[PDB]
Amino acid sequence: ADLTPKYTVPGIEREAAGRLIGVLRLRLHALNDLHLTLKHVHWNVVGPHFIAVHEMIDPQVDQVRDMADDVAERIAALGGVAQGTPGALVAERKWDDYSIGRADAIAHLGALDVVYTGVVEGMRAAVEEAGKIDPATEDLLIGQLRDLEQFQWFVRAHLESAGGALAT
Amino acid sequence: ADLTPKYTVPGIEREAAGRLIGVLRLRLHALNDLHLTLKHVHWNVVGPHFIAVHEMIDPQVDQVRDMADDVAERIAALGGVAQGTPGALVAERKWDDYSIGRADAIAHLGALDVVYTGVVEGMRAAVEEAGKIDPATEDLLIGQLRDLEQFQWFVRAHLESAGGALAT
Amino acid sequence: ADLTPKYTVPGIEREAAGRLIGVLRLRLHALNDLHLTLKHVHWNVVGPHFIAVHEMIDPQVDQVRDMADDVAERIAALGGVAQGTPGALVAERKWDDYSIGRADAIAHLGALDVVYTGVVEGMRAAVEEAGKIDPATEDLLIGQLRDLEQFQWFVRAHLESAGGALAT
Amino acid sequence: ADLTPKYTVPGIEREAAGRLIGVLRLRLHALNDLHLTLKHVHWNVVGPHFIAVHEMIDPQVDQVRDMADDVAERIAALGGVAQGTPGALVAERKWDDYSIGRADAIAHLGALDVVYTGVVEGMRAAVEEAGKIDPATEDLLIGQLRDLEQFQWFVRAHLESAGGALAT
Amino acid sequence: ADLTPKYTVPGIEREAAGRLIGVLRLRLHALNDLHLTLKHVHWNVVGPHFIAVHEMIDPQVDQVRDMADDVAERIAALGGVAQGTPGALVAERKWDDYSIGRADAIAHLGALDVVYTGVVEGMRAAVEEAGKIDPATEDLLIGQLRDLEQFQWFVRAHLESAGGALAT
Amino acid sequence: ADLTPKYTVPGIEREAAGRLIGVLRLRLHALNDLHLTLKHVHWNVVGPHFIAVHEMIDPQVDQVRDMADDVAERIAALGGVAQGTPGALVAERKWDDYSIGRADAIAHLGALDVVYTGVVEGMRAAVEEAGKIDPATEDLLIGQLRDLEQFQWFVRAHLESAGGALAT
Amino acid sequence: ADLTPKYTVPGIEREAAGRLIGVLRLRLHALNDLHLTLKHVHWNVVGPHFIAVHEMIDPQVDQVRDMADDVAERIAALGGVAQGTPGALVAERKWDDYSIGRADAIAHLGALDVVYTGVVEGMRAAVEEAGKIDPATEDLLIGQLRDLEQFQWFVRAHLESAGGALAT
Amino acid sequence: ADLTPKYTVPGIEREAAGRLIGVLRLRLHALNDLHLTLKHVHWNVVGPHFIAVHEMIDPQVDQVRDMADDVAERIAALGGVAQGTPGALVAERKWDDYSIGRADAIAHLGALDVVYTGVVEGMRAAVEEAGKIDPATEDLLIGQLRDLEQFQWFVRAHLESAGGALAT
Amino acid sequence: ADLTPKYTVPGIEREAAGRLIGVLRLRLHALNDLHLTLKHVHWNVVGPHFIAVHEMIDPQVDQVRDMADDVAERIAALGGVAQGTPGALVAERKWDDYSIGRADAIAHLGALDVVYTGVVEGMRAAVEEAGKIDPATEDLLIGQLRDLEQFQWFVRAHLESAGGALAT
Amino acid sequence: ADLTPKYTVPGIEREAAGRLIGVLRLRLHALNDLHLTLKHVHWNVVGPHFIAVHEMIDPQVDQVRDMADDVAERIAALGGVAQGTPGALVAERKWDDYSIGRADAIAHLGALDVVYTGVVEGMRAAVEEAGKIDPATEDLLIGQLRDLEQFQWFVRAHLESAGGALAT
Amino acid sequence: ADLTPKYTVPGIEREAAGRLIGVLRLRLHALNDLHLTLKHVHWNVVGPHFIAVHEMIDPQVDQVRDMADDVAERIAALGGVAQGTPGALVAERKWDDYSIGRADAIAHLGALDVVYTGVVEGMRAAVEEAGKIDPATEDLLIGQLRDLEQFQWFVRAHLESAGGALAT
Amino acid sequence: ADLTPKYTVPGIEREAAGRLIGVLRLRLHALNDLHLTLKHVHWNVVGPHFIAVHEMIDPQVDQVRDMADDVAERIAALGGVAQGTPGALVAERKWDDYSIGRADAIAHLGALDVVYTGVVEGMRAAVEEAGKIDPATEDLLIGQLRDLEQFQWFVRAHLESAGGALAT
Repeated sequence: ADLTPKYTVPGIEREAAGRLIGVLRLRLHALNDLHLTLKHVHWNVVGPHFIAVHEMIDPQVDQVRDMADDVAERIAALGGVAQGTPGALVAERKWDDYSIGRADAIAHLGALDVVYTGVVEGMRAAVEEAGKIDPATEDLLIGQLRDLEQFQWFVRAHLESAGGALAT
Repeated sequence: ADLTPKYTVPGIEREAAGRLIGVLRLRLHALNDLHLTLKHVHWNVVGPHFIAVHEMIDPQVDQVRDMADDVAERIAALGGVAQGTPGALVAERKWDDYSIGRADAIAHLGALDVVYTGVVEGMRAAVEEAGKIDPATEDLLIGQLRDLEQFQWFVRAHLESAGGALAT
Repeated sequence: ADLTPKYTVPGIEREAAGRLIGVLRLRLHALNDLHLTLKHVHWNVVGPHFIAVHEMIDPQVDQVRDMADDVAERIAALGGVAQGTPGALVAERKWDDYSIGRADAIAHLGALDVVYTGVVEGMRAAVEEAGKIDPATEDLLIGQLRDLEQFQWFVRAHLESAGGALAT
Repeated sequence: ADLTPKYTVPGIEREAAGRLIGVLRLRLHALNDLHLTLKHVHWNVVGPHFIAVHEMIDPQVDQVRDMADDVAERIAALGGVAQGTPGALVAERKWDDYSIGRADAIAHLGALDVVYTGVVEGMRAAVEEAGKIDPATEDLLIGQLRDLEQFQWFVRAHLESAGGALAT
Repeated sequence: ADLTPKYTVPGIEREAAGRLIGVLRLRLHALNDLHLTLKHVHWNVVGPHFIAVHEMIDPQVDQVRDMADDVAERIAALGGVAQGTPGALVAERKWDDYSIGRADAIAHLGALDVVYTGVVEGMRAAVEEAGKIDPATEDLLIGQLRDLEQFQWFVRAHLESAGGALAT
Repeated sequence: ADLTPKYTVPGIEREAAGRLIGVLRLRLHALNDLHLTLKHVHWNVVGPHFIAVHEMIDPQVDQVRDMADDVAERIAALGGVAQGTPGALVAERKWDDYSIGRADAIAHLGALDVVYTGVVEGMRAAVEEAGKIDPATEDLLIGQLRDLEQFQWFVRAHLESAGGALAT
Repeated sequence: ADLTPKYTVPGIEREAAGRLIGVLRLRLHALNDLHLTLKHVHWNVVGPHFIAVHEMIDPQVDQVRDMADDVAERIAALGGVAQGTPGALVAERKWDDYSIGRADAIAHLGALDVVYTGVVEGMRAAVEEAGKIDPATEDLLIGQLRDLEQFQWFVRAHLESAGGALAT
Repeated sequence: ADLTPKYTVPGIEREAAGRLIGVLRLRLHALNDLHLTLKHVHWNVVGPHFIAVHEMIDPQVDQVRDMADDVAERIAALGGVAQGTPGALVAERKWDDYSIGRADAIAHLGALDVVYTGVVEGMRAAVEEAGKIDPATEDLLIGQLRDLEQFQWFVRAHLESAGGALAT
Repeated sequence: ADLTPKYTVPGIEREAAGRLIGVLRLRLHALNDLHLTLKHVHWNVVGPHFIAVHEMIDPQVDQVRDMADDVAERIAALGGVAQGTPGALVAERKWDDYSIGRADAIAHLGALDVVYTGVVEGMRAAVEEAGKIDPATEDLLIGQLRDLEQFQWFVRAHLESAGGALAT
Repeated sequence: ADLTPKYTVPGIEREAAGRLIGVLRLRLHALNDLHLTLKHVHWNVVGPHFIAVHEMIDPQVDQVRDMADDVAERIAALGGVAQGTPGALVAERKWDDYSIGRADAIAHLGALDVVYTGVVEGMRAAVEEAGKIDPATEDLLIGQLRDLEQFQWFVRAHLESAGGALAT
Repeated sequence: ADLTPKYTVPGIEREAAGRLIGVLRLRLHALNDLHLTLKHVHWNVVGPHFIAVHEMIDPQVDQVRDMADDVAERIAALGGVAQGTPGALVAERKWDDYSIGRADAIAHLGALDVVYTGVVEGMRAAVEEAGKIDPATEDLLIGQLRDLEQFQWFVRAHLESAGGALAT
Repeated sequence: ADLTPKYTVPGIEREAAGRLIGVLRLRLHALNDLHLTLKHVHWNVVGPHFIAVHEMIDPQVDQVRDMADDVAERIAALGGVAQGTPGALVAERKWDDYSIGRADAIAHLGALDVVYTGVVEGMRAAVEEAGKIDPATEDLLIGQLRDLEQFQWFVRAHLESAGGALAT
């Protein structure tokens, strides 16, 4: 439970850095589960929109792996251990595996819209906790939050009507 | 008048997103009018500083078109319509056409200094409204605001005396 | 009404250059309204063909902005003022705003097919006027005309049946 | 009928190289007919999946032209003549012209799935013959075989159901 | 015989576009037979000028494949079917297969000089027909014609005496 | 247990492809657990060899993610589902989580040497099974196997004595 | 006087090609004298606009050297000798040396405006002669003519008043 | 003492901009002293970790020079003088010269850890002052602050034990 | 004589790895002697085919140095010492120095054809030994073997008659 | 005073290397003060030549930082300490701070002309001392000397009359 | 006759700089006549070595134009006028026009060998004069001299026998 | 013994060029033995500094191969034979094979420090001989000498104490 480090970034108290490390450790499991899950969707989409969807996920895979790197190294700068192994991720995460195997591209985009709502709400909660402890970490998380919301918009636009309502 | 959307980014209430969409819709007209107006200046500057000024505007044209893209796609992620047609821009804008045709480069930089003061003050007002609704949109607008102020500094430096006063 | 310049390109009479400047000034409003309108479509397309259409417009936006630059600088070389501000564009243009807001990608491609027929016919009329005044301007416009017709073909191919007929 | 060369790669008997040259001469007609046929599909696909399919074929055109180059130069290193003219291809091939003209993108992907099954089975037969004569040629053909099967998977994924069955 | 399309480029009558489609369909067979034939020469040249000739053909292969792409897509924009399969090419062409197998590089350049005279004269005839129907297609063909004549000059320069006469 | 697909690559029987899919599904969990574990080591190495080790893992992370992509897409071409989610990986894997948190770089290289021996032996077993079913899949796995053994050599070289013995 | 070649481009009569060779031989002296003269200006401009002018000439030097290459190789394809030595240029040219040594940048731009009027009028005369003999050569010269006129516009813009009149 | 400018960025009062100019003038001396000091360390590190440390500083030198450029130009946009000369830096700074000459790489990393704690605490103090005056300057400084803390983490990781404690 | 290592790649017995190390140690002397000998030819070719031959060897020098690197590092991964010094190469090699000094390009290509037959036969013998010990090493050597045979084909093509016979 | 090192470059006596180290230590302070001073000018130039001057300094900043790196590493190879901290630079230098704050671009170029005369004369004196001790160091300094004189020429050209006299 | 400048590079007396300006003015005519003459050869070589020779001259054209730029700008830094117009070149040069029009590639290489002997001897004489006046100019000319001699070696190697004698 | 050539670079007497050829022939054996020996070290370094040392040698391998190319081609321009075969190198060299097989990275850097002292002293002796015969060759060797001494400094820095003394 106690992640207070032995040293942290100058200007931050160790006990406050331990609670920021705990916030970022769960956000790192979320980002690692999200890029594993985006590659799963990339491999297992079918149907007449295959190539478009398959190609559209690949730059988001790369962007999310970059976000996970930068959260992990911020954990390490704050004096903590960035836990990246999948047994830890599955033991500590607060959401279930993505549940779609092979499916049409539009069905996967519906399920990925729900994945991204969980991730965006987790990041928004983490921004608010980080803003009370360290503005440099808060700033890193706010830029990531906006990029994740914009890729959820590309997913949602495929499900959206001319009148601006979402199917899935 | 009412731009409340049917869905918006997770974590934001729809009525608050409608008023952020309205703020960003006017900032998008300002950014589109600004890159049209920078190309107009680029084409219609003359006199002995032509090539320097002509070349100096071109990367700002590109940067401002990128800013307009990112405001437009943030409107769409918030559930709104990014209106990009010039009849709408002219109907909804709260400033007049840039009024200089062919002129010396230093005369155009004087008039563009006034254009950028309007744009910078509009963006600063929009930062303050967005900061009450969504920190991710506020962050996007603050980085744009600083870039626009820095390009206004390149315009102003041409008009500035050794004692640090501005001509135009 | 009278756009006869004080100097023009060697070998061209000033009064003939004024009427070529008038032809190119309207073609420049058309090209500026077209790249504003292509970005509007890019931002406001939805439905299951979103990413494909959204991505397909972006290189045409860039190509049309390049065409507008080269018409504007040819106006300036002919001794005229390339008017690039949106109030002038809306005051002088001979067509209405693009009328589609958010819509499915296939609906926008129908409406953009009609936009491009207006632009292609305007450019073909301008080629024929320029060919009587200056072959160098005629040549610039003919290459632009073919590129615009080829991008209208990519729009039309989405609307076309196996038997070679167009829906919209 | 007899393609025994006057010299061949060190370590290979000339009569065995002549029969490998005959195997590779037909595989070269197949690869040349396939990249001509992929460009034909690229030009003549229509309907709402146009741009995605049109763009997806282009890197496979390039990859298949590279495969044909490398089979041809291996024929020449083995002491034979790589016949690349279309009258020879049509006289010696053991399959018919691709039979689809203009058609929807999904209809062309159905017919291209059948083209690729012929090509993949021809390459697998050629791998087994080359493996008895020269492991260096067998290795070249096995890497090509896998790349062709992976591009047939991109074609098939467009035709595949969520339960993993193929339409066409 | 009748290739009148159901739609064509704005400003062109359908019956005139059908006869331009027929002109460009044969020019596309010529360009496809030429890049197949240039690769054949590339693979089957021998003797002490091998590497120079072999390397010199490769950028012309790429340039001619680009010319075929642009004629094909202009056929499709004019409302026609760009026929790219080799059985159609051999059935409809008005010239014979290139007749040289393995040969010295200078012998192949002699035979390729004759191939290019046929192609250049076919393109010049097509420029004159296109100029009566559509200046945009005429312009595309004139630039291709000059590039093909310049690569025939590189072939001819190898066969030319100090006094400016051609051997083959 | 039964992964026989409804279609597979031409030339392969479906029941044999199901058992190859099962072999590759476990090799894909191994490659995904390995690149998650390499990033974990990258973030959590300390001590005087930090930067060298930290930098040396990064191209292997990229190479292993590429290997996982190519195994996954080969599963999909063979007619199977490439399972990429971490709950499935942890449920189906036949090895335990990497057990080192923060540690000196040389301690992590000792533990990663043991990880790579498991991965290399799993890949060598999979090469031998694939070689009985499909040479194209066997070839993909043999190239991956050699690359993984070469990166294990870079890990082992740090642990090796001048006399060629390994510490850890 | 007589430059009729022994061979020329297919489709052109030799006597007509000799007179086109004579037209292009003088246009090649003009383009070679122009890029020598642009480098002379680049080296010998002074005063407070030095760096801007000095930098602005360099891409035009490169563009004009490219124009000279393409006229020379078109002379050679037409069967003639592209004479590139400076004693021939000075013996055959119909204009005098550029007469400005070291001078302020604005004085050199005045004198270069007069150089470019001679070059543009020579090219326009050559376009009209080439259009009667060969459309492929006419097309090459028209694109060069427009590029030269656009760089003369950059020179003239430095000399131009807000009312659109030229000083020098 | 009084740095109130004659003009400043729109929306900021001049007296408040003078105190922000004073904050940023000292942060600019700190960033210039830091990149001079990083190059000093790069040149004067020795011992068995030489190349790793020497190479690791070079991208941070480049990043810190970029940070100094952007603080300086923000001073100039706010209406102030960015003082970059070393006599001013040494007269106005509030810290002493870096005191290590030639030394082992690990000794220099100990001393650079102390340099970076001073710089990070100075930047955090400047973020808090800028946040009361102008959010655009505050945002620039927060991103710089995080990058400096992350490079201090790379320095500290070399000094850190497996249990997460720092030596120097 | 005994090169059995203390450790080797997982899955390979040490005594079998020692005999593979001995096979690869001689193949590494052959590849190092070959790239030294290709540079010798590059420097010492003369006569009218100089530039073509001189340029054609340079990418093969680079490719052969890459082959030597990859054999050496495979020796090291198998637990052996990759001996790269020239006294060892000359003591252990089973062929004589290349014997041509300055000579015409065609004479050097004759002698290099004989060098490559020795190298290709040595590599084919090594493929067959490696295939009994380790498929990963066998695969590396088979790809190298084919590349070396293809560059011997470029050498032989210069010596080959139209009827497909070799001079030297 | 005594900088004789414990080792130096082979072939140089230690006492002679100590006096070369002293020469290069002062040339390194001069080059570091010059690139700090060029950035100061870049930030603090104003008036109608701003952008041209501002842009023209930036590649010289980069070139001078490269010169300082190469002098510093030559000091270290000669066995000395390259002192890079600003307190040492200000204590040991033999010239005063650059004295211009904000000023017009032409005023700064006058003062920078005087800075460069000091630097060029210091480098010429150092070339003559190095030529008596070590030709490799002399060669490095002569190339730097010429580059510095050429950038002083770009500064002086802005101040020079048509008759070749300098203002400032 | 008298080229003493009004200012020159620091450390050089004006009268000595005038005589160095005269040396470099003639070396600049030689380098400009040489790159005009290399392009002439490039355009007018024929026969079976055409492409090799034609391609081999092009990088030397670029290198010689760079040498002329750097001599010209060194003249300007020394206070002189770099005369670049062809009437001056022909009036002041001390050699005749290159005398070969269209000719076989080997005949042109013979004549270019004689051109380069004149240029190399002129540069060697200029190195010796510059070494008495200014080591920075001497150094620039020595590097150019070696590059010109190495390109003369590529020309001579085409004319050289196996016994090391030159034909032409 | 006698290497007087039949022709040499203009301005050099043949007998003096023969003795420069002999000097450069031995410097070429030294540079070829050095890049073979650097690759040997790269492959056979072990222990905890492996990756840093292994990576640090690779750009020096490339730089030394470039130095050998440029000495060889200067031998050929001087009229001599650049002998590149390893039997000649071992017969003519005046030093022994590098004697370290597998060893820790720091042991190899000790032995490579001694190799580089031999090479640097050989190059310094060759500079002094070349300076009496030809300044262009002397200049090439002086730049190589400095680069080799700087890479010996990177080797020595790993062996150096804080007080500036070398271990090995």
